[PDB]
Amino acid sequence: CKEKDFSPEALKKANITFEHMFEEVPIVIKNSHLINVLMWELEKKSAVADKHELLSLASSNHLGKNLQLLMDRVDEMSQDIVKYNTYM
Amino acid sequence: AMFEQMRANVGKLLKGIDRYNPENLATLERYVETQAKENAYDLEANLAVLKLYQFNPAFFQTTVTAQILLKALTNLPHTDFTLCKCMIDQAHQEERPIRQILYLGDLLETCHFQAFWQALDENMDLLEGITGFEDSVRKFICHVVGITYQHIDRWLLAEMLGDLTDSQLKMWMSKYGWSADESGQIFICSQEESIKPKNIVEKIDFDSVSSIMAS
Amino acid sequence: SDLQQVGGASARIQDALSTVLQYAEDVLSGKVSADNTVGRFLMSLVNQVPKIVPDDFETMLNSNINDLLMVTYLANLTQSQIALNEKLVNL
Amino acid sequence: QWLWDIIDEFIYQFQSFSQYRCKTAKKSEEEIDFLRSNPKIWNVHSVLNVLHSLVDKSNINRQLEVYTSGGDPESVAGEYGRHSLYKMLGYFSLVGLLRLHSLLGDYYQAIKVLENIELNKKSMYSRVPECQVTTYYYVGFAYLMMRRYQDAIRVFANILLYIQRTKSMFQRTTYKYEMINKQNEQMHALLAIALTMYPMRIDESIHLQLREKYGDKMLRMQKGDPQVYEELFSYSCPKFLSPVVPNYDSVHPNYHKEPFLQQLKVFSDEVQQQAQLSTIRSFLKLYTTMPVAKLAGFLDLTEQEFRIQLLVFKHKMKNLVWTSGISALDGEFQSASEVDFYIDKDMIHIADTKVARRYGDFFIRQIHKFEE
Repeated sequence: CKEKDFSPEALKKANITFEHMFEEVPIVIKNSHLINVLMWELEKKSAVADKHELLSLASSNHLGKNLQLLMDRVDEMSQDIVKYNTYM
Repeated sequence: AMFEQMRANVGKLLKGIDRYNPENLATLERYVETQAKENAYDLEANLAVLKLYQFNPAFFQTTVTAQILLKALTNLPHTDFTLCKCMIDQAHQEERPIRQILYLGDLLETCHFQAFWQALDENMDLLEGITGFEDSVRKFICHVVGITYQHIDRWLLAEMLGDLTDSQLKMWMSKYGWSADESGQIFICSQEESIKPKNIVEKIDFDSVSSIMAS
Repeated sequence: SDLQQVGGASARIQDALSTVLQYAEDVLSGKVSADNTVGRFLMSLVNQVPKIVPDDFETMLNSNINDLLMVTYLANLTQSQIALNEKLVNL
Repeated sequence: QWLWDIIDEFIYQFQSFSQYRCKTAKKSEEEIDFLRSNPKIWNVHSVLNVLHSLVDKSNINRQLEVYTSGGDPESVAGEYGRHSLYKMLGYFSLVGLLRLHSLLGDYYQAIKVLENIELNKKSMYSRVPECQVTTYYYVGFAYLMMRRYQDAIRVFANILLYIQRTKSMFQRTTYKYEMINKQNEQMHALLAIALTMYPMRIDESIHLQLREKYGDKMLRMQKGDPQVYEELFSYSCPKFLSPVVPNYDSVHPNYHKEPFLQQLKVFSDEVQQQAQLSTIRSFLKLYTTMPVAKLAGFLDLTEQEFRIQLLVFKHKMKNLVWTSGISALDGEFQSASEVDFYIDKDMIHIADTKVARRYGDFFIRQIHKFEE
């Protein structure tokens, strides 16, 4: 590390053959210990009234029926990925 | 009942080294006639005698091969008669009674059943001498009629079975549960029961395709 | 997948409650907590999911899954070709 | 003389080893255990079995097709050479499958379909692709001999596909790599001539370089020329029987063409009327239930205009591609029209394409191993 080379001098670094599919760590596996005050919000937001749970759940329904979700993702994949493929 | 007394013996003969040995033709050529006469069958024993005859053409015996060929033609549309000509030499297909038996065999595989009973020569007592042969070919005629037809004329079914009379046809009409329709034809099979076509967009594949794409 | 397997769990705890709301009429008397409001909920529910019930819908649903599967297949075809060009330059 | 110096020295070295193969496999577990240990490759022990499948078949086919009388070759090999190796208590490892496929290759030179199922029962050990492709090779040929055209065509498609999840390096099918290409090409070409109304499923099985030429062959064969009966049958014969070596062609020895009379003229009878079944099916069923307009329109196609009629039509309908009603009061002909389906290739490809990803991701992680 300093900077990469606009010249064949990068070939001495390329022959190390360093990773470019390298490992990504798993972020969450166990309780963060500060779960505890937001655990105490849940009973107050759930057990006594319908007023405060359903507005967090209503999002899923309209993630299906509304305009072109997977269709627009595959459309952008039809634009992003072919531009990278052509470049290589 | 000599068929039942040779099954165990000839069964171990044809799994050993005795199916390449020409000396075993004594018990084997006897057991080939025991199929024809007693109305039983064994392909392995026929096919071994045919292969031992293809090994040494001199040991070929015409009547023993006719007892193979005629009983191969009772067992159609199987490839028993296909393997017969494979082993029978160029010289040996021009013998008597072989040449007449082979020509009659061609008519059955091409389903020319009216020509089959015309083609018969009735002075060859060997074709009378095979027990149940005259009915076996008729049972193969009616076997193919069930698979391939829905309705047949009373005169038409008679003619295919060698120009049967009204009383002789009563056996063949009763055999597969057939009956006469209103002032007309015999009923062979129902229309939807005969055809059984294959299908577009069955698409059951998701019960395995989703499970391989699972991860 | 967690949204999926709590999906049919809602239908299972619905099968528990729908039983209790039937069972309140089955025993002797009850069911005042349900009747036409639960009737409106369930009629509306089946007017959403699934849709109405011709077999033209079943074939159109199948053709949409065969299209979505052909698209999901084509996403794996492109993963395979994202690989193959990435591979020859590494030789 | 150099000819039979090589031939005789193969058989005499195989007859030597045949005693060692019976002696090791049955009883001497310390000799097999000593043979497990020393080398880094057991592949040398395995290859000599099916190496001698095709080389011994060559040498015995020479001796068969030179001596046509007072038969020494065929009963010596059939009794001793084959059954001693295969019938007895098998070797305590995968070597037992290799002698089974060697014996199946010898069994297939006798034109037969009976013991293929009894051999399959004794193929107890797992079907590795190396053993499985060579099983489907002869099992498909048995279905081809059984007149199961609809079955055998499916079996030839997989073994010609060449995406069968193995690298296949290190000479495991050597000297004959394109025989597996051309024999599966050829034997599949015969089956299509019979049953072309079911197979929409053709496209993965044979490549468009060959489907174009074999496609027009079938049409030119059945419709308008008996020429393709000749050129198809010329290529079909060395592949249908597999006679590994034809002997030296000269007129001074005869000795060779005499066994080729029977070997060839046996397959003459197969393609003879099985081809003439094709032309009946060649005119596609335009109208599924035929009134007087279409029945008489097809009697004109059935054969020549003559004082005897309908009887040949009634014969031609008895074969495996027609099922029908005749109604006598209507005078009507009702018939089956039959097809399969177009959209199956893709879901078989969905794993095959992922093997192009897999082996891609794997082989460059073997290069990423080395140059790192």
